[PDB]
Amino acid sequence: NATFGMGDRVRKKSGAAWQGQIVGWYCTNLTPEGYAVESEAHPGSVQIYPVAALERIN
Amino acid sequence: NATFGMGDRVRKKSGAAWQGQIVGWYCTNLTPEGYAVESEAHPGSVQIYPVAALERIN
Amino acid sequence: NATFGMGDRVRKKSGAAWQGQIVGWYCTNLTPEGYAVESEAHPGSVQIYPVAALERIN
Amino acid sequence: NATFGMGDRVRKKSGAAWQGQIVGWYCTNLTPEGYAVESEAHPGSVQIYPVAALERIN
Ligand SMILES: NC(=O)c1ccc[n+]([C@@H]2O[C@H](COP(=O)([O-])OP(=O)(O)OC[C@H]3O[C@@H](n4cnc5c(N)ncnc54)[C@H](OP(=O)(O)O)[C@@H]3O)[C@@H](O)[C@H]2O)c1
Ligand SMILES: NC(=O)c1ccc[n+]([C@@H]2O[C@H](COP(=O)([O-])OP(=O)(O)OC[C@H]3O[C@@H](n4cnc5c(N)ncnc54)[C@H](OP(=O)(O)O)[C@@H]3O)[C@@H](O)[C@H]2O)c1
Ligand SMILES: NC(=O)c1ccc[n+]([C@@H]2O[C@H](COP(=O)([O-])OP(=O)(O)OC[C@H]3O[C@@H](n4cnc5c(N)ncnc54)[C@H](OP(=O)(O)O)[C@@H]3O)[C@@H](O)[C@H]2O)c1
Ligand SMILES: NC(=O)c1ccc[n+]([C@@H]2O[C@H](COP(=O)([O-])OP(=O)(O)OC[C@H]3O[C@@H](n4cnc5c(N)ncnc54)[C@H](OP(=O)(O)O)[C@@H]3O)[C@@H](O)[C@H]2O)c1
Repeated sequence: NATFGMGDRVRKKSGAAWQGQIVGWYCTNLTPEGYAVESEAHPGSVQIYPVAALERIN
Repeated sequence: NATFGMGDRVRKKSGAAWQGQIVGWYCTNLTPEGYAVESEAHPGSVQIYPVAALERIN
Repeated sequence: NATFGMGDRVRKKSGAAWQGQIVGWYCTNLTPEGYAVESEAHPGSVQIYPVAALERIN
Repeated sequence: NATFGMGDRVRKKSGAAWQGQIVGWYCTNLTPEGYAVESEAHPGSVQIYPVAALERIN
């Protein structure tokens, strides 16, 4: 049922920028489908976002 | 092979405090076993930490 | 011109919760008036938010 | 008494990478001299670090 899979390249659609690979997943009531995304510009740094904030790119 | 499972109650072992439930997982080279943890004090806010930073509590 | 000062007790108005003291300030084009807020529940952990996301409480 | 000033270009010295401009400052007991740093690769996204984690670059 997941929109993205591990290793998909994604970016934030709007506001603060972020772009890199899906490295993980999380689930809360506020964010029932969320992803961890490792920056492709800053190796090692990871941010987490709701699926609606992200879009996949090639 | 995972140290924690969804819904385990964990806290940060040292430095900045954080305590709540495991809600997710992530994997990078720097942090090959990491977890997302939703605060039990601040619903909705989630932080992510390496497994070595966390310990399970009852 | 600042809405809050160091040591004000604030909380997030909506979405993910956060509550504690103002401990700092930041300025970007996206967020020209932002604050660092140390949780009163999780000492040491700090999050940063735009002024519009926060409200002062006693 | 501050190590960096607004607009200094800094990077994380080790572990997860981060590089961009100083955009802010924070103070806690754990981190009595901390900085907010806006990524030069991902405009708008800001992370916060203790002074010991950062070094200035030209
Ligand atoms: N995503 C991560 O994992 C992560 C980790 C470390 C740092 N950060 C930092 O967080 C920032 C993300 O910036 P952004 O543009 O996505 O969001 P932002 O402008 O920093 O807004 C922060 C959050 O505050 C709330 N908010 C913002 N404006 C609001 C308003 N007018 N009214 C009510 N609430 C408002 C929303 O919080 P709610 O979500 O509570 O609605 C929003 O997600 C970056 O600087 C980033 O590096 C993110
Ligand atoms: N974990 C999250 O998801 C998350 C999200 C938003 C905000 N935060 C904020 O981050 C903070 C976590 O504080 P903390 O006590 O865990 O860490 P901290 O004292 O803020 O240190 C931050 C990071 O900088 C590096 N660092 C710190 N001291 C260093 C030193 N002497 N030399 C070299 N590097 C050093 C380490 O980075 P490296 O990891 O690169 O080694 C450390 O993990 C809290 O204020 C928290 O709310 C965390
Ligand atoms: N604030 C910090 O310093 C910090 C540090 C570490 C971790 N975090 C974590 O970030 C979370 C904050 O949650 P929250 O409720 O404030 O925000 P959220 O629901 O996690 O949303 C994250 C950000 O993604 C964007 N977004 C969310 N929904 C969107 C949508 N439908 N369309 C387009 N963009 C959308 C906004 O980003 P933009 O801001 O780019 O618009 C929003 O600020 C907590 O889990 C928190 O612990 C925050
Ligand atoms: N800095 C921010 O503003 C911010 C915002 C959002 C997301 N993040 C995310 O946080 C990450 C930073 O990674 P990093 O390499 O600096 O740190 P990290 O490897 O993610 O470690 C996280 C924190 O947990 C503690 N820790 C890590 N290893 C430990 C160990 N072996 N024993 C005890 N505690 C340990 C330290 O926390 P203590 O600090 O409590 O000692 C460390 O600062 C990135 O993925 C980044 O994008 C940071």
